[PDB]
Amino acid sequence: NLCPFGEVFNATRFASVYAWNRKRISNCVADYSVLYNSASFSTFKCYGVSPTKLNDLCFTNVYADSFVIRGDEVRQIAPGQTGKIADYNYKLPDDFTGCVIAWNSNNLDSKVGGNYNYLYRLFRKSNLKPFERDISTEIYQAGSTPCNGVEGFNCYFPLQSYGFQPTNGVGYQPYRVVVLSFELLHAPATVCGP
Amino acid sequence: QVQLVESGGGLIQPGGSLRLSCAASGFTVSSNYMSWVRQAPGKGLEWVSVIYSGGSTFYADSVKGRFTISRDNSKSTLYLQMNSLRVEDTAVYYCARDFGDFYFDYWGQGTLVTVSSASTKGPSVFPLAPSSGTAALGCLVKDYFPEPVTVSWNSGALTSGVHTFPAVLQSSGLYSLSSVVTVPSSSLGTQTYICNVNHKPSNTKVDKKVEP
Amino acid sequence: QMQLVQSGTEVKKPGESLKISCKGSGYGFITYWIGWVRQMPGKGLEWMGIIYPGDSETRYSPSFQGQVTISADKSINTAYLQWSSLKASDTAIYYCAGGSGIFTPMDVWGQGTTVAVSSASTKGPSVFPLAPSSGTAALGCLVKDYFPEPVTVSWNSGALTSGVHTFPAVLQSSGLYSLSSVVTVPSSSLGTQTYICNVNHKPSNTKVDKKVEPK
Amino acid sequence: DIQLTQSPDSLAVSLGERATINCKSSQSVLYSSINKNYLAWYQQKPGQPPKLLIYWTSTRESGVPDRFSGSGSGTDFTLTISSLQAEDVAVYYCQQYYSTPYTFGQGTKVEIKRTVAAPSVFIFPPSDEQLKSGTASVVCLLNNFYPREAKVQWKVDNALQSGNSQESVTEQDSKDSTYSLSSTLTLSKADYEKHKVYACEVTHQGLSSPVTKSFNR
Amino acid sequence: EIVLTQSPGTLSLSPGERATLSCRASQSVSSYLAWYQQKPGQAPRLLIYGASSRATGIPDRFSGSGSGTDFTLTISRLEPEDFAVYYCQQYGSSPRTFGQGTKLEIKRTVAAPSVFIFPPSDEQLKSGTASVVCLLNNFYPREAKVQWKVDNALQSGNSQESVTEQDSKDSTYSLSSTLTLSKADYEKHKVYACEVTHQGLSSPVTKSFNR
Ligand SMILES: *[C@@H]1O[C@H](CO)[C@@H](O[C@@H]2O[C@H](CO)[C@@H](O[C@@H]3O[C@H](CO)[C@@H](O)[C@H](O)[C@@H]3O)[C@H](O)[C@H]2NC(C)=O)[C@H](O)[C@H]1NC(C)=O
Repeated sequence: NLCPFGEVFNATRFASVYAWNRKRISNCVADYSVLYNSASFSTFKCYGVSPTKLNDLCFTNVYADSFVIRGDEVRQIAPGQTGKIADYNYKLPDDFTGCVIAWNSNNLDSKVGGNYNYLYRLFRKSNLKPFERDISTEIYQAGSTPCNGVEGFNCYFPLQSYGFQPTNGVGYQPYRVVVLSFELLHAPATVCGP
Repeated sequence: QVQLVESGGGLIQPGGSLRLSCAASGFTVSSNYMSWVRQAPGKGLEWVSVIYSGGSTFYADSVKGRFTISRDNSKSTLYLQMNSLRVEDTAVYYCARDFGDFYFDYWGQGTLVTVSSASTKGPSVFPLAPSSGTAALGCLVKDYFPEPVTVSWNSGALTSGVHTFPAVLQSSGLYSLSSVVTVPSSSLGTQTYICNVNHKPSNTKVDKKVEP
Repeated sequence: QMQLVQSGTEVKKPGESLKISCKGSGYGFITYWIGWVRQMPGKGLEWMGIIYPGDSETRYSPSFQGQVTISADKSINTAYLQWSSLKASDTAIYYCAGGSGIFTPMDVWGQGTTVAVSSASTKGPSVFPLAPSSGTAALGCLVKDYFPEPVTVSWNSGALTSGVHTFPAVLQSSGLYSLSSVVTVPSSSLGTQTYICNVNHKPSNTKVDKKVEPK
Repeated sequence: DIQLTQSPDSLAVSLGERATINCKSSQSVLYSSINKNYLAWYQQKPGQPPKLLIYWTSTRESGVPDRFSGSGSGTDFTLTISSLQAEDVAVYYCQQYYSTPYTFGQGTKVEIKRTVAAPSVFIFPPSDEQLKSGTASVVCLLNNFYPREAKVQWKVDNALQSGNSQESVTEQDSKDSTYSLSSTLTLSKADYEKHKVYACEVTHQGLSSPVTKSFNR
Repeated sequence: EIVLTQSPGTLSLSPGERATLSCRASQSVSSYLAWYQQKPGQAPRLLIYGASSRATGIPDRFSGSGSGTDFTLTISRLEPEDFAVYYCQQYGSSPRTFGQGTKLEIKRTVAAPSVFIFPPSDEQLKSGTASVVCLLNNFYPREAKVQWKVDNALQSGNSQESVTEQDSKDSTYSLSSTLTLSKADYEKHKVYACEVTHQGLSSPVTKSFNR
């Protein structure tokens, strides 16, 4: 009766950062030793929680957010951060309580030609609220003239494609990111350790 | 159509503040990335700051903590406060419309920011009389600070065959410029040649008549 | 399953640069944020800063913001604490602590690194006898005027250990140290048995075996 | 900059009795989103680095004996050591990790309370070997006593001395929980030979009247 | 910090030829390169974005290439107005950086300079400073040597030279050499000559006047 962490981390494919997948985890006993004893992750930054102490307490719900970004944008997955990813694709609250986990995936997400399947939002009139998911494909209106759904002058497609190629530098290489969010509301606790 | 017109450039002492404005037409400033790019006199282009469509601001290391980028949508103008200025900051600052923090598809005419502890001085215009086919004459704009200086001949009527050389910094710390024209050896006394020298930083306008 | 091992003891003159080390080994250290805690002699624990080795994100205490620089090298799993110009006020033992995140308790600690910043030069100790005088008799040795502090005093070459009191070193106004070690023996074995104190000062390589007996 | 002040500074509890330490916080250290106070307790035995005992104000670290209990909420926090083994003689700190910078308490020393034992006062005249070098050191020793409080005064020819005496105190002995104090009087040979009687006056709780040990040059 | 090293520093090609410009990179930036053209007295204009795509309003004679570190800008069917300083900009990693530039000249026939000399005006002479101006008008190539000889003695230290950009008409340069002297040191001499050495001159041309 263990929680399905492997379905998220070890997934064959990952979603684009703008359409970041979220897996609600509840009513299961979670063993996190497979995570903090691992050696594959490049970054593992925990805010407000201690991964070693993960197999000791209880929570109401745990969220696993999956997406792919660049190496230069892994820094943007952190509370109080600013950037294209943190403002328009995936935002963490300042009071974030959880862990952000990333690892290099230049072998799974980089093709000889540009993968061009992972996308991110390039234009947005306002920043994203924390844990907000915007998957709109509406033509961005950069001027006062309406776009009517056709790209052109002052009318840009809000999404851009990551050019993941194996010959690029480490910063340009894709990184698969799984964000662990721990929710403890005044409700029966369903997620616990051993 | 897109227009980018800048203002606010001029002479400022080191440590003194200055604010550059950039009114925009053709697009909504609030919905676009906008950047400030400065070019040092005789050097290359350098990116200074950028403001995202969502309001986020980023700055270069050389201008952090001193420069501030802001926008006023009600006036469709992009601003750049500079505060603690330095002599190294002296450059022609360009207003550019950024396309997703990647490239600048539209640029403003640019404004010149001169940082020095020098004093604004008006120019003195002197005639270059023609010698005794074709003939050559001109005016000498000397001992002014800071540039720019605009030179016109016959209030803009005389255009063809006019060469205005770039200013040269003298050992005194003051600029000097020369403008010459090519006219036939005839029509010397029949036509009156006057050079219009304008130095806006000093608010000096001198119309100097040239004749043998 | 992770342990922190720090660098060795440092003895430096004022104005010298210093860079102590802290390496962690075991399962993990990708979750561990490594901080630095100062403990001046006889004082409490002072938090200096913290750094995440993976991205070298550093947070400084306001009291230590510009006085010290905290760096790391994720290649070797080793954090650093660097001083550009040492002062006598920096004479303290420095621990590196590790917790599995920011705003988390520190569960793995290093053994500590002792830093002594003084203008005093290395000098061997002078040993003098505390001769017994008029059912229990007290005697000992006096270890005086040495620097740096690491000093080991034994009795009968580690054989006599019951009733032995080695007092903590006291820093004299001369910039040197002085230590006294005393033992408790019956007033009968003073003449039958011979007591010798073994004073060793490794930094000066000075070794003194001093015999003590009533005058 | 959350301030943490803890009381008492020093605590004396007998073997098997209960030791209580209070920790007062300036601001609250409670995370509402998780409902856990971000306060910790640490133990530091002499000569050893601190060891984490209790985290989140209630949960003890793995391997900590069940006799260490954390309690409190908001700005008031208490550490309770039910029973007291001799292996617990250390200094205990309360530290917060609610917000950077992390801040510790001033420290609370825990000693084993024992019966009032009078010191054994011994005085040692400077050795003739040291007298050759030109400096005379007189050592007064208080071998076994409790409590640690003790007044030591140097009186040479019934005249008080200032600025030439230094004291050193040992840690609590692991078996009888007694303290040892040494007061060393340092003088030049010229100053040493200008006087006759060198007395060491000791005031202690276990002494009805002050005890004086003296010798003549 | 990633440095873009353009090459060559400058070029000189006749109209109708093909101009190739190279932009190097410290690190790979994928296809995240842009090209700009900045005519004298004007702002840069976007030419190529994405290292291959052509900006709106740009003629087809411009084209971009290069993949990750070496980039090439090719301009065919060169026109007199298609010549300025060309910059390359990367946007792969922050901060964005430009290149030092690559000037482009419109070559033409060799034109002999027209030499004119102007004595200092009497109005300027009142202030106590005399300025002697020598003019080289409508010459090509740009390279030229100007020597100030006062009473047949070579002068050095008071001459400053200024050269205009290539003229839109005749594609010719113009150079000004000014000699600055005090009224005293000016009237301590008689003959003020300006000697010009240029490719289009068989022998150096000297223009002189007497105070
Ligand atoms: C995703 O797949 C990876 C492998 O690519 C899984 O990692 C594997 O996790 C298991 C968990 O039982 C490890 O087995 C145990 O390993 C330890 C040594 O660390 C040993 O003490 C045990 O006897 C047992 O063999 C296994 O070694 C580990 N392998 C690798 C290559 O990391 C991972 O568990 C999967 N993802 C999730 C979220 O579980």
